[PDB]
Amino acid sequence: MQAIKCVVVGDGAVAKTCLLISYTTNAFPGEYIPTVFDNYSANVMVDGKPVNLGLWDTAGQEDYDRLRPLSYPQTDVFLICFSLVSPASFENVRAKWYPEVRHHCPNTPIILVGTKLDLRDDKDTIEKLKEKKLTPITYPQGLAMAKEIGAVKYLECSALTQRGLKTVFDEAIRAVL
Amino acid sequence: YKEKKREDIYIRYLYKLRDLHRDCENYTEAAYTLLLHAELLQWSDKPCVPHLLQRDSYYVYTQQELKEKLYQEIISYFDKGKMWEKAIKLSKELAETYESKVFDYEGLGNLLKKRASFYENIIKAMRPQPEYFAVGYYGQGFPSFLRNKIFIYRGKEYERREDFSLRLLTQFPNAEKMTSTTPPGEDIKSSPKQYMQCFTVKPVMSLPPSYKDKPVPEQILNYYRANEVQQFRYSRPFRKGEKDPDNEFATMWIERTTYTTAYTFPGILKWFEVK
Amino acid sequence: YKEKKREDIYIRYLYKLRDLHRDCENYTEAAYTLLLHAELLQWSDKPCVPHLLQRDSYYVYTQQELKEKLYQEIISYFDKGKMWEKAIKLSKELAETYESKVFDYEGLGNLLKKRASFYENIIKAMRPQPEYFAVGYY
Repeated sequence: MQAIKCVVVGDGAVAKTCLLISYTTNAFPGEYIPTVFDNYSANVMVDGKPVNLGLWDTAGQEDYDRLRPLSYPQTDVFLICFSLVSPASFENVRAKWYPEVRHHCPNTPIILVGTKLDLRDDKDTIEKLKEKKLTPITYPQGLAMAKEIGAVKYLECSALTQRGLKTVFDEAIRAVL
Repeated sequence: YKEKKREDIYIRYLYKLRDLHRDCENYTEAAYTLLLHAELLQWSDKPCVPHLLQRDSYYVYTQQELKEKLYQEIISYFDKGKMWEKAIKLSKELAETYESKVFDYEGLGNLLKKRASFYENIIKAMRPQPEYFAVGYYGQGFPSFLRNKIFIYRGKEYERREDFSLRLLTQFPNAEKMTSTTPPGEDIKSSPKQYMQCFTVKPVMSLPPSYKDKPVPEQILNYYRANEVQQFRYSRPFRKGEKDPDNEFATMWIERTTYTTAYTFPGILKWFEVK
Repeated sequence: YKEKKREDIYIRYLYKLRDLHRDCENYTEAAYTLLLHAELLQWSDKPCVPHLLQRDSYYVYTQQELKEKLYQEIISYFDKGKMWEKAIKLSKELAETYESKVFDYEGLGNLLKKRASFYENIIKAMRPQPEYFAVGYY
């Protein structure tokens, strides 16, 4: 047994906390119970030994960048998140989230994560993005940004499907290990 | 056979299962089965029936002595079964039989040595909590006992839902999974082409007997948080009413689905149907 | 005093006898007297009376705990009193109190270690028979 810090940020327009809570609950897709409190945690092994793990559910509102860095120190791994279907999310992460994280924490294994994987290939979502001239940005460019940081990994998933989500957390835990 | 009461072949198949669990190291389950065998015996000296005089070794075996041997083995199991509560339980009447009938005071010493060791184990060590998943069988192509049946599986300590789910899918062909996890399918209540849906359920707390008020330490609690369980509830989210955006609590109405099964986990099967 | 029920001075003289037998090594008799003292107590936690809170050490001593200390001492006596039957007897309810109220599982281990040792003593060793003489005063 042992505990692992795991900070997670990302804008509030993507509902990453839904991802976290669905994972922790081991709930059915689309059947999570939204709690009232943040900063989730669990205790599973990815390999060999069971370990505690704590997910610092952090609100992505930019103002709180005076409080969130106080959470940063001695964090084993951080998880940077976005929406695969929000170009604004990309601009924020490449422009604000990623740079400030690299600044505050220049020494920590990092994994980028996509979101709404189904909606990336959802015809209606992508046609809305085109009619609104937003880009249904695909994997290779997120991969390019991951190479830009050289993040130890990047994965993309969908909440309503949890596809690779369990895996996402598996590499997340093994990042410490 | 229990229905047919031909206890000999009954014991035979019991030992078959004992071999099986030994293969699977279900020391808990193996010990349970062995106990059911031992359950038949009496502390009477007389071996009243050579039926239970099995092929492992066949001679006098005064009945209480055979009971004694069984109890030693079951204790050994539970001890390596990482479940010492039943160990202490059984040890109690084992020592009672010693003092009352055989007076085997050296055996008393060994037995109580073991009991103290187990008490130390309980107070000291920590053990993992095993997840419990419900399995809903649906379709016609299932076996008779499987067709449109619901089961709950005493999962491993830390299997995630889809890990166990996929392992079960390995157990089966036609591994199509449902998405309306809570309600069944009436079509599939009659359709062929076996359907299933699986998910975790909540192990309802036991009643700690005679413990309802004492400031008992954690070990007692955590042990009863896992085992000797029979009730299993499943949370049911639902939007009931008006779904205002800022207030998800405006419509949360939980149709908490609970389950009662025949037997108390853990048991002689790592799974059971809902009763 | 037992007739007069002024239990405090009663306990005081009890301890006098306990000292005396300790001088005479009447571990049997000393333990008996100590037990009569312990007999008064209850397994209730609350020290209901500071009367029994003696001058050996005077503070909280939750009643069951004082009982516990007494029982340990009495067991020690009987063990060196070469009379383990009463030792086992008392050990039984001592372990009962442990499991039921204090859950002091290490104490369970020690206690049952001792109980096993005493059972071995009984089955193994031999002890002399004491003669009994009648005295007729006239």
